[PDB]
Amino acid sequence: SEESQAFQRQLTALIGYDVTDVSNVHDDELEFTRRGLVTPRMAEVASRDPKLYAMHPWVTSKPLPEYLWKKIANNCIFIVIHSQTIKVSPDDTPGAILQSFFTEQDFVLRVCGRDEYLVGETPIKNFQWVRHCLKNGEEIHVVLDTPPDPALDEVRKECDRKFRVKIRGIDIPVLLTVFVEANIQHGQQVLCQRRTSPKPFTEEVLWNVWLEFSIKIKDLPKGALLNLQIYCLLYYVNLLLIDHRFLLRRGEYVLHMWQISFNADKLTSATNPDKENSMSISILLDNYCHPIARAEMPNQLRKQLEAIIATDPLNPLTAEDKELLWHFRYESLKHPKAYPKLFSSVKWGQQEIVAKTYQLLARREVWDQSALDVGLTMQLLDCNFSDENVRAIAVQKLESLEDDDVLHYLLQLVQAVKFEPYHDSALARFLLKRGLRNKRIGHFLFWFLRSEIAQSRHYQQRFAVILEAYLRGCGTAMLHDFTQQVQVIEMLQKVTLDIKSLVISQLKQKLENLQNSQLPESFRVPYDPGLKAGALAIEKCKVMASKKKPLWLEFKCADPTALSNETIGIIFKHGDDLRQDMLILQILRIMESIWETESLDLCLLPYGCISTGDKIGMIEIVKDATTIAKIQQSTVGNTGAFKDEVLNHWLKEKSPTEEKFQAAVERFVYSCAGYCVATFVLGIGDRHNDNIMITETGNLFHIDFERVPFVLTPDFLFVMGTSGKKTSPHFQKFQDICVKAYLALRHHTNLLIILFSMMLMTGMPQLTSKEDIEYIRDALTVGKNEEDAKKYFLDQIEVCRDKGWTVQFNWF
Ligand SMILES: O=C1NC(=O)/C(=C/c2ccc3c(c2)OC(F)(F)O3)S1
Repeated sequence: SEESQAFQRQLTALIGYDVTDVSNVHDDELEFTRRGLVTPRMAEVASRDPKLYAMHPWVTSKPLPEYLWKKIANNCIFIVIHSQTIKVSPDDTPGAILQSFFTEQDFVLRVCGRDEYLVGETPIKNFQWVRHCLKNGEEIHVVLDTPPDPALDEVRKECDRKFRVKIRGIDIPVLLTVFVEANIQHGQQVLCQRRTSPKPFTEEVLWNVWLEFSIKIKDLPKGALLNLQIYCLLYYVNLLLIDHRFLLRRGEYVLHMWQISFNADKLTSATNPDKENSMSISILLDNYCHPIARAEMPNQLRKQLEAIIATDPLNPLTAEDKELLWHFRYESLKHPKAYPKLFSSVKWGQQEIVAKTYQLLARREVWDQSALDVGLTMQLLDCNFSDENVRAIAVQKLESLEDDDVLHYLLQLVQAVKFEPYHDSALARFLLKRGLRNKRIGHFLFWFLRSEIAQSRHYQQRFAVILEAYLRGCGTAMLHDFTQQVQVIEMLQKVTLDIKSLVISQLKQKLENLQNSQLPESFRVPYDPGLKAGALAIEKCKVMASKKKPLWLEFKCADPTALSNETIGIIFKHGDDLRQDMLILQILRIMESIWETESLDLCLLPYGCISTGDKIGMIEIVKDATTIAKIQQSTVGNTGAFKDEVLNHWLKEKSPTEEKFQAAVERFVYSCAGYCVATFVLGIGDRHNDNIMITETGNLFHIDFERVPFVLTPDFLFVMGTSGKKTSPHFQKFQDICVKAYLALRHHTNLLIILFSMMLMTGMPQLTSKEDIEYIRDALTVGKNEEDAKKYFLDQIEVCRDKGWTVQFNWF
């Protein structure tokens, strides 16, 4: 169409990148992938009931946790249907709740303020909103609303020769000894390895040398990088030996490399988009090779095996371990927790060994019959595995996750796509399907993919191709929403940057001029999709106090049925890599969920945090909170240290009645406990102060994501009810929690270890493929007993009490 490229313009703008360019590719994997993604899309758009879709019910299946049952150990729940109030049972479908208020079905129980319909054949107690209400001890509130017109959700239609490589040379516009080290990799595991003679290092360098590897053209497994690096390690680049059609790479190539400043960036098929000042490498791949496509173990070794298949995912495998693990393939193949180690003990450098492997996978029943382990399913999707079949079973076990869990793991999964050898993968296609199936999962997919496309040259093209596929299947409604969301931010970030260049005088001046006619009618809060936003309470927008000059904006709720005058806060900031916070906040919701399995609870406060571009993004404003210092600053501050009894007064003072003060201290121990266990494990316990806040309601929470395990300042202890070497009745509950929460995590050592490791490889700069990760093994005290550890954390608890303020004063 001569108007079709206008839609594409719509996409391009939503995406933030152009999946139509081609000045930075050397094949058609991206295109072929766009072409290939159409089937997965249709297969989903089509297989999706327009009814429940357009309404996106949000339910769970996990058993209702104790703490929330206790708050209703009387089997009774009232649902105020807009003001005739009803009382339902923890087992009544939205219909039963419709039976009452009514005694034609063109009505649906929507929620006041948000976009959260309590529709669908689901048990009342199985609605996230309902449980949220139970959590916040609030009261449910619906509204006789007419079910949404899905029409708006219509998707606009449409040889045995040894491998050799020729290294011509490297060119750079503007820059000693330097060599090129080609490496035939697979699973981030080097195989062969050939180099070059250390010639001079200048703007141009010709070697014209063929590099004859040992691996035979056959031995080459699909998904084996041709890693080219330059040493004097300054620049690197990769090439997929076998391309997306199983064919083998053959030809002349001129690759533009990435410069170094371990991590997931070093894995990419993408070349540098900046051919203006980036290093170049010339290589030649000329050829005419063409593509392709019992008994009983003893009794002492089996023990050796079970021992191995029982250690953490970190524990390295000795050459001995491996040879053993593979010789007993069919036994190791019985224990699922053995897959990772087992498939990491395969020699992909041998068509024959690999051959067996594949024929070994067809014999997997115990696996596809065993209980789904996310921590184990995740280990199979990391950097250590580059084989389609290996990774596919893992993706097959994920296909079982209900939405609630596909959201609890979305970010980490979307980040895992950086470990996929090719753009079209079961994982991407999996993300794609669940995106289109549920609008909630789709909304976050959108922003998770966008954050990367906006700052990852390394992974933007591939991500830009997975989003496009999504933006063309979600419906016309959403596409409008995303357009409105993207506008607001692109604008608001401009304001943010300006006000940083230097205030409150030109602040509202610029703000006010913004609402004028730019700021849309009502936009969706990117971190909480079920909340619209209108004009800004300009008279409330400011600029926080700090070297960083974040923007404290507050909007009004564009909703009438909303039973409150409450505002929608939003903190925009430039200067921090909010992509490390998102990941850390994600891990937090995971522990905030693990604990639930054991009905435990720590009242964590993971606020919304959505990256948006380079060193910038949005943050959620947590109502009625204050930074730990601002409290100990009104009284002291400046050059003065702190006050022991300041914080405790801040609670009783900042809380009416006595029925509110103790609560404010009750929910203060759990929260204190929660962030101590959490940060301790996450290895980020040594935090200053302005980086730690608490609510007038008692909930404390960290922010901005000679030593100590964590911050439990005497104040916290004070509030608990202890001056020092003692033990208040609450300090006990504190411990009665911590250990019960800390040991509840050890129950997932493997999971926390696989996420931690993945977080570092795709969230931080360069990553210590060794240490930095082993830190979590230590913290969780892997291997020891349900006691040595319990004491371990306690000794930690001590050091924090033993040091009073040793660092709080230092932090300079
Ligand atoms: O400059 C900053 N960099 C960050 O990462 C910040 C985090 C933060 C998150 C939630 C909050 C908050 C602050 O104060 C609040 F009460 F608004 O609730 S502030």
